[PDB]
Amino acid sequence: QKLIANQFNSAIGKIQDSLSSTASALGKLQDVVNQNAQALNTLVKQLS
Amino acid sequence: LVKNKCVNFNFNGLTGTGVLTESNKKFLPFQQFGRDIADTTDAVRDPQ
Repeated sequence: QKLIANQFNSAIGKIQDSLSSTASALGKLQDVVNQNAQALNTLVKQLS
Repeated sequence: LVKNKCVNFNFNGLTGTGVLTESNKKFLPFQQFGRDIADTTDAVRDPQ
């Protein structure tokens, strides 16, 4: 149980290090934000 | 001229409708109008 708890606690440590270092980790959400912002910017630019 | 109130307007034959206000847009001395992403007029220089 001490080993299993320490392995869990350490692996939740690695999640914070990944998310703090690697902004591209969220890339599947940033893709959806970028696609919707690009669709509106295309719609507004088409008024010109 | 009227400011901070919704008005219909015409500058030099450029008609529109909006709240006119003073601005911090640093027009270079040759520039007469400003434009936004749609080519809609964002700002104007007053001819008076």
